Amino acid sequence: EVQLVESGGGLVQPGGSLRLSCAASEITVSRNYMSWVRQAPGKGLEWVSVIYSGGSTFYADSVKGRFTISRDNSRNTLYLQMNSLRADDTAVYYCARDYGDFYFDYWGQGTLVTVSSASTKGPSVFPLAPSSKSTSGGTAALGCLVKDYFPEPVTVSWNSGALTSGVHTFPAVLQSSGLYSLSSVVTVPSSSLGTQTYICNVNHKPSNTKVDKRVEPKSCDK
Amino acid sequence: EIVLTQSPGTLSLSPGERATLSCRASQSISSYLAWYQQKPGQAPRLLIYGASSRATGIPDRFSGSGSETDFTLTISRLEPEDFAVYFCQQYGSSPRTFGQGTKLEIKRTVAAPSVFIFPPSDEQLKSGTASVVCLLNNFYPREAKVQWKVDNALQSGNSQESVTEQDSKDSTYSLSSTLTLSKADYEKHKVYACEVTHQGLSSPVTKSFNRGEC
Amino acid sequence: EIVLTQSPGTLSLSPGERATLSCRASQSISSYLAWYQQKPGQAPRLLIYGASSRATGIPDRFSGSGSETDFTLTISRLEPEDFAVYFCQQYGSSPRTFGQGTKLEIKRTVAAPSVFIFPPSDEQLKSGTASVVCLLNNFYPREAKVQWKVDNALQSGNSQESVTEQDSKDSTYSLSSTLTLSKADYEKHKVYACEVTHQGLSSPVTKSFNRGEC
Amino acid sequence: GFNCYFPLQSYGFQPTNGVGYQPYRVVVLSFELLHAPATVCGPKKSTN
Repeated sequence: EVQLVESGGGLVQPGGSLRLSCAASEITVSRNYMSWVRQAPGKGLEWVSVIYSGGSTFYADSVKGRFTISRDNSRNTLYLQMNSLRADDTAVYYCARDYGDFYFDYWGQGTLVTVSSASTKGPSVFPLAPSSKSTSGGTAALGCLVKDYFPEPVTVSWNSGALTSGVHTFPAVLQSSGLYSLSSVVTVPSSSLGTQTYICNVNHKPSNTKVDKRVEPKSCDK
Repeated sequence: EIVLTQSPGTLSLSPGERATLSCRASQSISSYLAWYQQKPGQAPRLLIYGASSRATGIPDRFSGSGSETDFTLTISRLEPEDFAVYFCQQYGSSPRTFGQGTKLEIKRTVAAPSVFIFPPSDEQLKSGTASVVCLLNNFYPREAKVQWKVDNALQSGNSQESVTEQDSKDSTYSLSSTLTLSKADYEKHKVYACEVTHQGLSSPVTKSFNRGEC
Repeated sequence: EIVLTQSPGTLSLSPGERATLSCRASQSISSYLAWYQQKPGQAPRLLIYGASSRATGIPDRFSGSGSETDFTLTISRLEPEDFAVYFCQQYGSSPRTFGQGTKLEIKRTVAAPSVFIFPPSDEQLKSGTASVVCLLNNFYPREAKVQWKVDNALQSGNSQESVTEQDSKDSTYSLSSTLTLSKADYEKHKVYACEVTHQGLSSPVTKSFNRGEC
Repeated sequence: GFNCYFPLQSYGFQPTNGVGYQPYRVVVLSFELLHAPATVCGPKKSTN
């Protein structure tokens, strides 16, 4: 029903700048209260700022002189701008409309932002071939491995999202090198393993790198 | 600012029962509190406001209450999808804030995992680094136990585990651990084993393979 | 801003004759145009000063003509070195602008394509996407038309094509086209064919192969 | 209705609540000096 398309997110080095934004599918951003909230793993969640329907502004003391909010009526798009972050600010920021006494009614899906002087790195993907043994049954598990990238997260998809059931994915994990690593697995019926070959589609959006790898039984008795 | 406190730090109830959640604050709110739900990888959803004003899209199973810095939410006839973290939101002043959060878990039954091993692939060795992963999927509870044995020696310090999240439909966990090796250590060592203990298993299960299997 | 129009769309003629390149502007001027040459992938070169003044590094075969709003370029005794595209820019004021370009082609004689179709490689089929490649070589006219047929059903609209510039040595052209489909769709039909229509042939020539032929 | 909000909101005071959210009555006094005679002055200047 009611949807808000988000944009922005990505890596920035300290001392830099970035402009974030999100848009409205149907709702009038110009005529309702709008606010940002930033959510960080292991640290919690916080309230950032807001614009009142009269255009007035109001912030949280933690980002004064460093954050600013506004709203462009020409494109019905809320905007957000950044000055001189801190490592603590590492978090996922969200756009959401609230009304009156601050029920945060409808939400966007959120977009991560990462700060570091470390540069971007493309991911590497290693597919996994199912064993001959797992084909002895109704269903079998097919998966792949993605690692040696920076930064998190990495979106994954199998057969361009055509399938829906049996897909399990793992959260990313820090390498001692500073990179991350993750994995995925999809469950499928046994009959088409020798007939249908399933291909995983990977998205490392912050580097905007895509890698596509196949999964085939091949032969493991060796 | 004003701080909120949530109890319990963890709540786990079985389906069909009635769960209860209570929140406390340093200074009163005068019945302006609110509850939000957020499943993992999803956006938060509004549930109930003030003492008892439930949201539009929420079923009657949800009900809260309270006044004077002590506030309680109770949910009847728990259903599997209801697993999530929950959040109370403050109204007393500017700035706003909201509490640490509460995670609720369902208990249905105990079931054994499925254990698999996967050898390092050719691209890994070409890169000069090899790694070994063992996968434990579809088990209950979260607290599964797994060990790695290298040439009959316990190499407890060179492996890293990874945890999934609760599948709502099935109510089972899954676990992955990775053994990381250097090329020379990989070639020098030959026999690789993993030992797993789980409550859903009648007996501990051990899986192993030889490097010579390629 | 003043806009130019170069005419005709393309220029196709044999060497040794006279060339005629016409240009029109939105707004009338007086001797405020020029000409620029470019052999593809090179540096554009300045041709003609004003309407009729020729640069010193440029032989006598060229001649430019201008008016209030109509302006035409003339070159005589066409030679192979002349095969290139031709551009108009305004040395008046607006501030300055340019034109859309026109290509000159040197004509010797008609030659039919060399057509060979090649099946997808093993790596492509392994990746889940299949494609079919048809190659046309050493043909004139450039207006060689290529179409794909699968199980004798026309599927020419599943391709993206590019054609090389003129071959200086052979006065001909070569074309690259690819017909690509998913592996399941590629398995749906049985025989794949490509149709080529050309002037040098008394009729279009078609080559084909069966999927089962590997 | 949905996205159709009634423009005002009630305060809904409760007594036992804390002081910060308790009702308060405010009076604002304004002084205006136009190019016109003054009509407000101070009383206390009398003596016997």
